[PDB]
Amino acid sequence: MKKVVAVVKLQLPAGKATPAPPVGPALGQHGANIMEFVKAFNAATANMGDAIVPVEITIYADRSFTFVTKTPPASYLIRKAAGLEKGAHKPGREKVGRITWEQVLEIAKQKMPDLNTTDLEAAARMIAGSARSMGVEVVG
Amino acid sequence: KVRASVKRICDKCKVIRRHGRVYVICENPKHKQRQG
Amino acid sequence: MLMPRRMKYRKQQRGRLKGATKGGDYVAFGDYGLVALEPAWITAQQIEAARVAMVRHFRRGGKIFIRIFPDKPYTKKPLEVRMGKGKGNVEGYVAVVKPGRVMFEVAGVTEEQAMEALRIAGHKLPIKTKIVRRDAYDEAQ
Amino acid sequence: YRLKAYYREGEKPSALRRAGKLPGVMYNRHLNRKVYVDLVEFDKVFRQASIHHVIVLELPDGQSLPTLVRQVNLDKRRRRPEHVDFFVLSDEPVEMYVPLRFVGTPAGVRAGGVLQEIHRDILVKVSPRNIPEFIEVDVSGLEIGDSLHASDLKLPPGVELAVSPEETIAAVVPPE
Amino acid sequence: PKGVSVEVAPGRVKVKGPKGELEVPVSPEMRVVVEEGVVRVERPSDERRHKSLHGLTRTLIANAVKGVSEGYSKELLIKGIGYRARLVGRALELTVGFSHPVVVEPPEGITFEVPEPTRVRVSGIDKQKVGQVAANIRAIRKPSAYHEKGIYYAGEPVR
RNA sequence: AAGUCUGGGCUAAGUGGUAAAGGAUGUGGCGCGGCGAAGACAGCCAGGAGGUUGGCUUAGAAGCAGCCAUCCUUUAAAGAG
RNA sequence: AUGUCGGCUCGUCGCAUCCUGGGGCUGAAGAAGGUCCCAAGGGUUGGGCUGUUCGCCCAUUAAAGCGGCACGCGAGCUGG
Ligand SMILES: [Mg+2]
Ligand SMILES: [Mg+2]
Ligand SMILES: [Mg+2]
Ligand SMILES: [Mg+2]
Ligand SMILES: [Mg+2]
Ligand SMILES: [Mg+2]
Ligand SMILES: [Mg+2]
Ligand SMILES: [Mg+2]
Ligand SMILES: [Mg+2]
Ligand SMILES: [Mg+2]
Ligand SMILES: [Mg+2]
Ligand SMILES: [Mg+2]
Ligand SMILES: [Mg+2]
Ligand SMILES: [Mg+2]
Ligand SMILES: [Zn+2]
Repeated sequence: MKKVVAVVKLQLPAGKATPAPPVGPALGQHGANIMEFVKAFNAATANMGDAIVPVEITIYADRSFTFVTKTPPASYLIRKAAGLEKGAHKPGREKVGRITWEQVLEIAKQKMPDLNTTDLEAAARMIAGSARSMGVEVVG
Repeated sequence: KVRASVKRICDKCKVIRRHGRVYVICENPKHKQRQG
Repeated sequence: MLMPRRMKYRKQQRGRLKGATKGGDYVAFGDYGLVALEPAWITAQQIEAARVAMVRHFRRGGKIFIRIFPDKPYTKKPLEVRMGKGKGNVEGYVAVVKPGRVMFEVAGVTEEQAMEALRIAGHKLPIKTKIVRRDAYDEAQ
Repeated sequence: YRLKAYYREGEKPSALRRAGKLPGVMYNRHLNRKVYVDLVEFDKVFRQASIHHVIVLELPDGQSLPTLVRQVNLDKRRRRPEHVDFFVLSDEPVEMYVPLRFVGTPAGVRAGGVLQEIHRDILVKVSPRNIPEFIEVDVSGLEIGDSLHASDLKLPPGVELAVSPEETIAAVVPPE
Repeated sequence: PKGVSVEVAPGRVKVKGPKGELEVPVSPEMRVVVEEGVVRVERPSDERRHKSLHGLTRTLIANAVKGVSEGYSKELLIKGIGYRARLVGRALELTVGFSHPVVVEPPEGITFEVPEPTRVRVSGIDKQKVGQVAANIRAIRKPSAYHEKGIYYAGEPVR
């Protein structure tokens, strides 16, 4: 969310990356290197962890780019936080699993550098809501 | 096109009334309605 | 569809329709309702064909109240048969309806979906209808 | 609220409405009189008023009488009023219907269900000094198949029930 | 409003300026003369028919004013391959598609313009008389076939 | 044969001079509400964001096929459109 | 005592148009079509089978329209 010029955001997992399905054409269509990225990516994925890093890549004529990495979707940190494979299909009523007023706060700390709300109650909120977003009631 | 109940189909369509006849004009010709 | 499962007599006289409902002028069930303006016999086929028109419109939503019931046997003589020789046989069933009768009424839905799920049903009826929302008459003090 | 009432000696009810005067009548153990409150005013008033709250009759001769509408009569077709007649208030065990604000948004959510507000209010013994505006029924522990009703409300000081009670004051039912 | 004479006959209000005189068959209703250093326009009770007339006259004469303040404008394109009509004197000359070539015509009171064969606008002193010649030439060739050439205005092309 | 009689209205279709559901910014008269000089309607310039591509399913479903929810964020304001 | 089918002859009117003339949509590239609108001026073939109307078929055509006229027409014919 800065400048724009044929950009193409997209999420990616651990070291695993290159299959055309997830990425592949994902950036090769806008003329680019699946080479200068398949590894260039696993240069920072292998370092931080092995989850799901939302990396939005911009593109120029020199099949160049600026793959900016961010914190995994607030939807991931919330899952494993209660041990849930999928989401829940139909939220708002069935709480497959649940999280506590604190477990939510933890994550909030992990994504506060991405948001735009220093406060830890403000952030935790747009997370406690992410629960009603996948059927995972908040403990409190 | 031509019919008994001529109504609106867009946010872009005027209920023009020319010649005693209630027409309907929109950007896309598919919405050109008249009454008869 | 929707007919009684009894009645003491299989066929009954045509009767007459002198305006003003005998009752059911006020809405005593749901939020918004549908009221008849002109007298007429509504058919079983029509009532149903509007009850679904209703739901289908707002699929998996509120509750619909049907307040008219076709308990009048409607008859008709076969085709190409001449006058006389006994009364025709039952065709289907109708419900008498005079001006002012709140036929239908929906509950637990937005006025957005009310004054629409009704506007549609209205087109399925042989008469003119008007929409209303709970007001003057209520059962209290 | 207040509303300008007047007196009817015996002038054609038809001619009354024709002018705009919806007729009515205040009665009770004592006074029994013909009146003719304006219609538009009355509507505008009784509109949000209902038989739920009291009215003050500002007659043509000082007297400012209390009032608790007893029944508005309709025209059937053209559901409009013909005879709005209000009960004159004393301070006796005046029976009346107290509203019923539920609030709580019970079960029946993703599942759907509907708030069958059966009986949007209820009758009870009280005194004019006590006009118990509303009553409570949160219901959010009651799902679909279930339903509260009888003795399930809270009777504040000066408000007793006139039932049994079994009147299923509300319930929840399935969608479509 | 500038070098303009606001005549005021029955409905006639012809105006003269740097280029020419322009009569404006106005509806003999409510009446309004050169009155003051500018022009006014009044009307009777708020009657739909009067509501319209007032205004219909109002903006009609103001177009008449600019009748000599120059109201030329009205420019056209041509796009496409062999599409690019040029000029042939104070007269135009179109050439696009048709197996057999086709001219135009002398519109007494209007001048043409071909500042490039791929551009043509019209010099107008009137108005509805110019907007007419527009469509008129505009319609010599219809734009599209799902897409491509044809004559245009200044608007936008369809897909 | 006898008023181109007299006041006050409505109608612009030859309606009048024979039709319905249903359509429509056709006109006229009473009304009800809603915003408005703590500056409204249209307008023209500005923004129209973020968690997040909400969860499911799908090749894909990123507000924007369908299904569920519809909480919360930083704001002058931004619907999980 | 108002002669009843089909054919033949002679037509004429309607439009709810089968051609041909105009025109809006199109999931209209073009040529072809589809659908609705306007529009009878004029056109709307020859045969095989059956009493047939109706139909099916052969060979074409721009098209081989649907009706009303006492299901037009026996003081005009035929009479299967
Ligand atoms: Mg049953
Ligand atoms: Mg009667
Ligand atoms: Mg095309
Ligand atoms: Mg005479
Ligand atoms: Mg009519
Ligand atoms: Mg004879
Ligand atoms: Mg026609
Ligand atoms: Mg073509
Ligand atoms: Mg032959
Ligand atoms: Mg033979
Ligand atoms: Mg014929
Ligand atoms: Mg015959
Ligand atoms: Mg014989
Ligand atoms: Mg013989
Ligand atoms: Zn439109």
